[PDB]
Amino acid sequence: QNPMRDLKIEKLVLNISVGESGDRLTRASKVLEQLSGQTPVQSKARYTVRTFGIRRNEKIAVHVTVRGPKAEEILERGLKVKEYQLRDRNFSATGNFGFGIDEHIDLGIKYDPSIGIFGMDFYVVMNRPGARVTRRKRCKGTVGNSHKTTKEDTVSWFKQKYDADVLDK
Amino acid sequence: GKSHGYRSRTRYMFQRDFRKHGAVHLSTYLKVYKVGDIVDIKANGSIQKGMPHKFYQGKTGVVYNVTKSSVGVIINKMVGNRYLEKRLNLRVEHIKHSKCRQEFLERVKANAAKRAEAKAQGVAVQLKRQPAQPRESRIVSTEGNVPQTLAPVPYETFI
Amino acid sequence: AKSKNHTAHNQTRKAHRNGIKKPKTYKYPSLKGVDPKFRRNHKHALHGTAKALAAAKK
Amino acid sequence: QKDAKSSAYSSRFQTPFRRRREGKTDYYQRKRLVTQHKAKYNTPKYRLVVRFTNKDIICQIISSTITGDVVLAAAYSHELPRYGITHGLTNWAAAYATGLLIARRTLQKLGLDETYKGVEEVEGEYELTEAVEDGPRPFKVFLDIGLQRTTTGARVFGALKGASDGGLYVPHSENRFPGWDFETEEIDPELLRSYIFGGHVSQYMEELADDDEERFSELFKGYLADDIDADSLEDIYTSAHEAIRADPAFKPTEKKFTKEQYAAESKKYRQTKLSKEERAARVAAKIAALAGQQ
Amino acid sequence: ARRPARCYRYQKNKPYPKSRYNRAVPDSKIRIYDLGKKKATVDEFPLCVHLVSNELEQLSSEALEAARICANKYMTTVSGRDAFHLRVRVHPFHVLRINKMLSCAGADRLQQGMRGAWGKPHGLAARVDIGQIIFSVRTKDSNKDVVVEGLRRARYKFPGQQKIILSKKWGFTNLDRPEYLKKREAGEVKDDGAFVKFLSKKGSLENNIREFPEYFAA
RNA sequence: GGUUGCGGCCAUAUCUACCAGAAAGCACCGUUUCCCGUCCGAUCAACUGUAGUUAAGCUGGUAAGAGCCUGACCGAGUAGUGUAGUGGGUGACCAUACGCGAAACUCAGGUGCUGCAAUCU
RNA sequence: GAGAACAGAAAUCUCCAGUAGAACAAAAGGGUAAAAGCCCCCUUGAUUUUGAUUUUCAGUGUGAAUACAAACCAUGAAAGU
RNA sequence: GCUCGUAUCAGUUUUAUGAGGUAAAGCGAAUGAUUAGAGGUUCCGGGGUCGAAAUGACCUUGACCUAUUCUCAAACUUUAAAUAUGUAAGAAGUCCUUGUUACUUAAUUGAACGUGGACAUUUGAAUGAAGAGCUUUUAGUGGGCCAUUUUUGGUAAGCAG
Repeated sequence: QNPMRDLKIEKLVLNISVGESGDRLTRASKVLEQLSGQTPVQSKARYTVRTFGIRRNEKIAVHVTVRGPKAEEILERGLKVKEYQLRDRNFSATGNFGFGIDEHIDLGIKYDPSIGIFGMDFYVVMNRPGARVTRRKRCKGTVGNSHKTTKEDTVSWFKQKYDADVLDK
Repeated sequence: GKSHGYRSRTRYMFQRDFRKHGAVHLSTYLKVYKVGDIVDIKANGSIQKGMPHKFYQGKTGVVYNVTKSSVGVIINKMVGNRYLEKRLNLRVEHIKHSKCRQEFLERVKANAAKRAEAKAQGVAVQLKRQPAQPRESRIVSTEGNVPQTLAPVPYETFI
Repeated sequence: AKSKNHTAHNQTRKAHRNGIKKPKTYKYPSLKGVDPKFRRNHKHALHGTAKALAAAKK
Repeated sequence: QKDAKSSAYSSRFQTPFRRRREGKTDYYQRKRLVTQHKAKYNTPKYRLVVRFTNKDIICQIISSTITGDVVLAAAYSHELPRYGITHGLTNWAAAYATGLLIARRTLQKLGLDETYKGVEEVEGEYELTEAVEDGPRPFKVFLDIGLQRTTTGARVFGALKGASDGGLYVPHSENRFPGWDFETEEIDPELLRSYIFGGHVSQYMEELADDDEERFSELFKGYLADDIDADSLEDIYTSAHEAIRADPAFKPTEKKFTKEQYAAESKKYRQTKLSKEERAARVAAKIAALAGQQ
Repeated sequence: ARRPARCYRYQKNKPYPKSRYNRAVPDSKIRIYDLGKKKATVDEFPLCVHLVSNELEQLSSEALEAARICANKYMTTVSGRDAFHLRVRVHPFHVLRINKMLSCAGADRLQQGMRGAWGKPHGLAARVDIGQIIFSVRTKDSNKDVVVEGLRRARYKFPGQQKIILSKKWGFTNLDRPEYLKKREAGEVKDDGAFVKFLSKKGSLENNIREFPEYFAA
């Protein structure tokens, strides 16, 4: 019996991690806003490391989280670029997944010479109705193992929708 | 050189407890204290305001004053060859009712009831307490209790 | 020329010579250090009860 | 070693309080809500607890004792159909109505009903319960929100407003009320009054009727069935206010059954624990079958 | 050029381990504590003989190493390297101190005497009790006299009085010979690498049947 | 007896992995004009109660379960210790006398009790 | 721990565990989880008057601190602080 | 000397009730040390093979796991004594339409202090009490040393603490 424990898309996070801040970060924010219909947020560094050439609180990345039909549309637009060949490596043990793309023009964005070529990372968070139990304020809980999203059922859901395919490796 | 601070050598004294850390339960706040109440002092290491000194930790005193969030305690402290009266302003988290006085009040009521029964009948109620008396004569039988003879055991290494 | 630093030797004997008798306890302890709002109240209430007792049995 | 909860971990684990584990109560706020001035020796400290489940509002007046909290008088939203509020039992206006009901009930219980009549002609204006010459002070209660989020235009403050216009002196500020503008520190009694009487629902009714009829059929179906309109829900809210003030006596239900019958049926249905002898028997059966290979 | 052991024989100070406060102490002289066939199964070496201390004192790391080397060499030379298992059951953790300065005649001019006499670490010792095991050898019963002879040889390297007692236990286990034998004829014991595991009457039956197959698979 | 709000004691209450839950309640759930906060109506805010429940939460059962709790006249009167001797011993230490007296391979049992208000084939 | 595209054991990291193994100016010890930690909004109680009290103590001083009174304020929806 | 005259006492026990973190114990309990022994994808120290190529293949420390007790801690601890230690065992005490108040309460509800009432030959454990409460004033002293015991530094000392 599966009344409402069916998989559903919680959120899609589009993340572009620039090397630095400034014009490049502004360009990435502009492209993310144009793609997602909403402003993104800039992620500063968690710590500094001289060997990696970054400073603490330097606005390294930019990211946006979308939900619902917009998340579905962006997911299929990125899967068009990927040509629907993912992997069990690409899928996670918690049921979520994601994939990285380059040359965001393939998503359908009109090229502008200023913006240039920015890559990005989609990460889709799979779930089913009831995550409010673990995300609400009063009476916090944890879902049961029956209700937990997993590798097998998330790959089954992904390869059932759009009948996509996954590699053994 | 030498250190004698306010919380000197209180490392284990104010240590909270094992698996009793954190927020304190609300009965300590709901308890009320009146002037003349007898209170035990045991500092809560978690609450740092109105904390008693390590000398008064474990001391029993009498309430002389009551304020918004605390209480005044009278403690007799031995200074040299006499006792001096010390007045503390301790919080209810460090204060707790003493049960010796409660037991004595219960005994007072029990003596009142026994005296009322004596006024009723006159059967030598004998209010005063007595120490453990020597045991009276008794007879011990051996039905299914025949004495079992014991002997000192020989030495063995056992290791 | 070093000397003895500290000792509590003989101190308890000295204290117990004429020593450690308890402090003298009183009915009506001092109200010093007691809440002054309460003390204002107590002044007014004691005034009132003395007046009532005088009126009842002059 | 991801799922590594060792015996030492479980042994040194200190569980929170039961209500903290259940995520029901905030003890940091509860301590300040229930801790009394020690020179106010035993005088109870009363909290107007307001809780918002789905399709129900619970409003209680509780004081705290050692053995547990003690309820003075409680008003639930599910008894508002008795006064004439059948639809929208959780909305802002229902919260105001049930707060008014609990205020009236508590005043009647304490004998403070004729005095401190409250506010009968409400306007959405912020007012305090004035001191009465040579008369008992108003019953004082402090709002208890628990884990609910204090924010502008919340039904917890709706129930607070209900109680304050009921007559309970519940200390509050007007800046969490709907109609408050952050830019100008001035309340909007007109917008507050519309929220009091269901204007935020009547205007939604009108907008839905004039722009999307399918949503009007999908929701507001009960309103359609009982023929309530954007002019009439204000009427029913005023009528409910009047009935609440008229009779807050809290007549309860007949339960249709007997507590013993309830206990019998639920006990018969409920699962039962095994005895220790039969537990040992189950272990022995497992030993003889699974371990022994017959 | 080390101080005689008579200076550090007795347990005079509180335990003084190497810690965040010593943080500079010499290495222990003894680093090997198991010798012989240490991989042998519990059934293989049924007899246990203990070199026990009759005195509350301190055993130096130097003395422990010397006694271990002597007993190990004797066991090897008279019965072979795989006919026994020797275990040192005392680890030298107490750190001995010394106040040593530059050595010269007429040093009283700059010695400072007993001012600031706190010592620096210069040794390690094992703090043993009365009845505390110093050495334990497990072997076959045919090797009893050889093992007691080797422990007697090792005894000369220690200060104080030591006894040699043949344990009633089976090898290095906590069960005497008959109780171990009974638990072994039952399925209660399972041979781990060198030591043994016991089947508790408590626990999950699923794990008790995953492990210990023979006890239930009768 | 189930359930809810508010609790008291704060694991006998916690943690794992299964199973069950009638009715009511609780919850997930549906929506975005208005009060309201974020990239995100997913938290939080509001509106409706109409479209399904063991799917979760929740509750209760199951486990020679981990923990935790209470006892034991199998361990242990052991370790330690107050007091005593012109006791033993080179000493290290130990024994005796009059008293007090401690974890766990252990073993047994247990796995929330309850206060106030409200509702329930 | 399972994770993205350059990208790597140590950027960007979505979930799952997570009794604090982090952080709290500094030494160490105590203390702290819907906080005492990290963010955000407001702010000047680091204010006034004078007393009482604890520690060191001679129950002298100094230093530090504790609970009130009478004010004036900040913060919060409020209890409160 | 003063005020009194057997008690507003006690280097003691008992009963009741607190506080402690030392001795002991513990380390298949946290921290920190610490010895050994099965099986683990070499993208995850360093060493050879089917051969132009690596997940169809083995051994060497153990990085990282498996709960197996070898041994420990003045500045480690769940537990936890003995001795020592706070308080109480009454007449200034225990129970009642009450009386006062500007404090407190929603409220004659509370808080404090009381008037009026019920408590006797046992007035609320033991033992003792060659009198109990001290008031003033002043001497000398302010190098100490030695036991059984607990103990720090030191190899130790008729050493130092």
